[PDB]
Amino acid sequence: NHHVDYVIRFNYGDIDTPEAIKKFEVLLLELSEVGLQTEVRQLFVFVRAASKKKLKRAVYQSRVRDWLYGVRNTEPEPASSAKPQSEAERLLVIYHLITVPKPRHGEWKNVDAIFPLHDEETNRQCMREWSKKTFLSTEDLDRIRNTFGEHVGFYFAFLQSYFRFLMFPAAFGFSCWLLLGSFSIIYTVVNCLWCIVFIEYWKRQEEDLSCRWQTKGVSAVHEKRAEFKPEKEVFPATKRMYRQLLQVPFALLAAVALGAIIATCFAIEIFISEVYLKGYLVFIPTILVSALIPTMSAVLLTVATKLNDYENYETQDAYKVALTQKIFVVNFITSYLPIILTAFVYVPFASRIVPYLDVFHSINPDRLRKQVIYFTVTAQIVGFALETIVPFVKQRVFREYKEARFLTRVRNEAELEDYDVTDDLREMCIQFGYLALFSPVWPLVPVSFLINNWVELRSDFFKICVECKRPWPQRADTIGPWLDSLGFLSWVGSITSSALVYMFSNGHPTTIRCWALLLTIFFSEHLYLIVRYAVRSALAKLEPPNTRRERIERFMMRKRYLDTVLFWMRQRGWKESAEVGLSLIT
Amino acid sequence: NHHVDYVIRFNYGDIDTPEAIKKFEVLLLELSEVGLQTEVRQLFVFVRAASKKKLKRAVYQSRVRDWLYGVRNTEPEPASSAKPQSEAERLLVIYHLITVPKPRHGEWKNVDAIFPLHDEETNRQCMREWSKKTFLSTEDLDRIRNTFGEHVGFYFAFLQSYFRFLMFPAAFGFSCWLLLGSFSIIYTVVNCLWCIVFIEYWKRQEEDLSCRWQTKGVSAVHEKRAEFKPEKEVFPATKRMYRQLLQVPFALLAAVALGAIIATCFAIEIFISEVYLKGYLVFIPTILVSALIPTMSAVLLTVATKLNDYENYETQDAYKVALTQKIFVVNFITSYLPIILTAFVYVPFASRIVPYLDVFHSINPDRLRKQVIYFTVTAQIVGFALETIVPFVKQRVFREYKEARFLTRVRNEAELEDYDVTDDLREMCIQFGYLALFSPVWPLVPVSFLINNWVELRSDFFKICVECKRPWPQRADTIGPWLDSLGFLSWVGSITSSALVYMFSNGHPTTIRCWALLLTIFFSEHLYLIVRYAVRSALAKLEPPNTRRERIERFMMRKRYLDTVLFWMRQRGWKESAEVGLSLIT
Ligand SMILES: [Ca+2]
Ligand SMILES: [Ca+2]
Ligand SMILES: [Ca+2]
Ligand SMILES: [Ca+2]
Repeated sequence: NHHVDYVIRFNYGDIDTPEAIKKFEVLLLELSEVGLQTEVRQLFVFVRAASKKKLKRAVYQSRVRDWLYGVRNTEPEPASSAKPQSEAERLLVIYHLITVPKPRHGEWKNVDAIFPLHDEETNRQCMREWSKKTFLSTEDLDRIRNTFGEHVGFYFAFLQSYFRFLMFPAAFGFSCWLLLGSFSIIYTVVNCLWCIVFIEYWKRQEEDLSCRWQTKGVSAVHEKRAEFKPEKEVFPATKRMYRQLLQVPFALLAAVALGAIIATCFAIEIFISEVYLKGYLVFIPTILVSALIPTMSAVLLTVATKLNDYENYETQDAYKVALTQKIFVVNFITSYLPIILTAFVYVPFASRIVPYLDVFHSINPDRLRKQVIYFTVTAQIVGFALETIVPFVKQRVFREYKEARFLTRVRNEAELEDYDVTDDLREMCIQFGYLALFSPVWPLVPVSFLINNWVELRSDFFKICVECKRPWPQRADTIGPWLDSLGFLSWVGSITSSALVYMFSNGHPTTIRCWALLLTIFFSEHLYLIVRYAVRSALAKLEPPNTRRERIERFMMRKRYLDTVLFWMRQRGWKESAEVGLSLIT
Repeated sequence: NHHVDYVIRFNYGDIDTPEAIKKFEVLLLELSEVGLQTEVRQLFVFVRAASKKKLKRAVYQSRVRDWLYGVRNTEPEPASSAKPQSEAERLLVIYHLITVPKPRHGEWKNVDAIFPLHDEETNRQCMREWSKKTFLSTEDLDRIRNTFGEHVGFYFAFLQSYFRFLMFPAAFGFSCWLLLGSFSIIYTVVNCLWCIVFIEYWKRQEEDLSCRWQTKGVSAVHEKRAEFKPEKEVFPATKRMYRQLLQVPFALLAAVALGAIIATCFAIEIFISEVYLKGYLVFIPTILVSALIPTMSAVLLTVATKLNDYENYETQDAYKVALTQKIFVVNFITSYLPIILTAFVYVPFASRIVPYLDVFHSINPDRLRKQVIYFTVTAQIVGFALETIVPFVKQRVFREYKEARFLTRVRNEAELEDYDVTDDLREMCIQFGYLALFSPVWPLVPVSFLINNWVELRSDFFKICVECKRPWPQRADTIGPWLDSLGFLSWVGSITSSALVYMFSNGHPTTIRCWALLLTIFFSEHLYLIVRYAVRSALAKLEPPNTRRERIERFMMRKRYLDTVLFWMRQRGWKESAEVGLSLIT
């Protein structure tokens, strides 16, 4: 409430003369458009829309272009009475007012970046209300729509829909851990059948909440594209397929590196499990894995980054897509292959090739029980520490080294990080996987996410408020690539959790491959397919109310543009038909 | 060219008084709407739109309702200058003018049905031109759009796209039958990879040809629905899921009957293959299969018909859908299970249980080679006879028993059958299957459809012209359920044609199940999946021109409805920014 929208910082990295040039040339553009760019020399500059007669103009100017691309799909209210209907929506148009051509933030200019600010009065409110309820409401959800954009709004709406459906397995796995032993064939059915229903609910659910927030985002921006065929009314999109061809050996190259290194670190802990500072030597492969694969994957980001900027790349969203998918092959290997080696080569066999060893440098049954505890329970607790508490003490301590209340405030706003939805969402999609792939080992697992996600929903909202910078409102119509990638994940969980039940069916080469390890895959996994065919088509028929209301609303709109703009036959019709009709008597 | 659109026949099945009532009560409705219902007592009646000032009204009245449901998606030309732009389109509106409520054809009235007529001048033209070309053109395709409706138009456009892509396997299988033996692992790859590309081309192709013909059909009619909740602005659609639940044991009941009977008939021919009028006894299981399963399946139509009319069933198209899918489970069993028993139980084993027999009533290698010849080549030739030649001699001979040139013509028009696209399309989707499932046996198969489909395209067009009645123009936006069912078919072909290569890998219990029959399924069939994931997403990115032009055209239309209807900050903007901007020196 201080008449300010964005800050725009600078460099101090060059000589004084073109910095004097490059400061006012970007100021003159904002002179041309926005106005009242007030600056206070750190340099940064405050930016606010100058006149309401311009502000009411451009919001209408957005809501026109938002309409006639087929997104708003209503009649836009005319330019006289255009209320902004939100706060972040008002702060959205300013960002498209600045960032557009005809002002590149991260490149080509001296600016680091552009950030909006928080509302510390209502943010200290928003915690303490729904820190009390069981799980929060739509009237609280829309507060995270009217602020924080709409891409963040899916993230809580994904999480809330993921929260109130974990109450069904965590109740059920509570029973089989109490009634049965582990590995009950009743449990793995209720595991896998649940995972189909959650996705196909959420695929139906995104159609509502994007309709309810008036968004089908199909037009964001172009950048850096270099336009190898110029037209002003563009590039052969086949050459994407020629260069997405090159995307394939990346995954094997990430497989051959990180698959080797983790298994190399997996090889050593079995060696010390057999060939016994000895206890200090136990920590060594955990030390070796904890220092290489954060670095070695950080190499592989730079490769995929160097891959992803090959193409012209006309959009803005698909870079966030294409970088996510190429990062996702790393996250799949480095967070599941620790379990798969214990499950698939360590306990069935490998006893066989335990005498292959490093001299130059007996099956433990609880390797599985211990390590799945280490991933699904304990790693969230230290993940609760490394995400939240570590940057908070870094925010407070490093504050202490280095009308004027804003410049105390705004400079400490510049200290923080930007928020990424995707980097916080990838810890959710991975932690979905331990439920999908290794719930039959120790079936108290969905409790451990249920207790997590009630806290993680409150913590990640707290993480956005004070421990990182204000995200500018980006709009979206789905959760990105994560929806398509999530169904692939539970597909694999149909294979493994089927096989994992049989190999531990009271015991265990020892068990038959011919009769039971492959039929129990082929029967089960092809039963996972057809139930997914059943429910995906079933919930499509039950249409939800908003997308019916949207389809009604485009019908009623086209009613307006209609209405606002706008040789012998001798029967003489009717009477002589009575005479020929009377000829039915014969 | 005789000023006539439809004929409407009658019953002569009741007493004379309500027939006098029921004739004029349906005449009075047409008196209210159409006019000039001229009748000639067989009784039937000719129907033509009376005044052009009504005809130009109702075509505009269609093109309004066709527009504001979001199908036409253009501006409708106003009611003054509405040219019908076709012939069948003019004859389409008349059918919706008659059939609608506020005149049931097959029920509730004395009428058998309603039929339009042919144009024997141009139909004798249309054959002799494209009986000459290699394969016909879009200017000839649109002639089958401007007549015969648009649902028939997909059928040739499906067939033509299926014709000019058979030239690639029939060239390739010509090589491996000449170069290799059968069962070459190179051939089964080029078989299966082709089957992915054809579907995902045609899934992309329907988006063009429906756009090019201005059709996204989502509003046809309601009928017979009984409306168990009445509202005038309806039924809990969940009770469909309660009654599509009951649709599941139908398929097993069709499986347990016809799977037994065909295998029972399959059991007997092996008995005579081992236990030797003896040659007249050979024909007996072929006689037993040729008389029971046409009758036994004809029972199962009546069951699925009695199933399909359980629900309220609000649409018109989905009955043609839901009857097709429930008939399709019969067609899958009764036309592939003859081969699968020879392939999967006869040659791998069963030598084992050949001494189980009917006393009370040695492996032949060429059972497979003979029977696949009997299905993919010879059955088309007798299928060429039973479809075309048998009703034609039934048309001419039974004509000879039982200004007045029309009543010679029109009465012989009433002799014929209605045309079904679906009943003629199901012989195509099945004969796709022999290519998909059993092409590695005798790889000259895709030649035998290539030679077929050049003839079958010409014959089925001839079948519609003279040997069955004129189909009224029905509109559609796809080929119905057959597209979704076709991808399921080639899915199964990934399983069988993989396994069929290994079991015949130069020889053959004998071959290992453990090491090679199940890994060669699991490796291959899950490689069929991901290539289908590759191409389906690849051809989506390469957008075709018409659906880009459609998206442009809805953009430019919404341009018209837009345009036709329509506190300390003290820098003083720009100048004093030069002084504070000069403070970069420090
Ligand atoms: Ca966390
Ligand atoms: Ca978190
Ligand atoms: Ca035929
Ligand atoms: Ca035919």
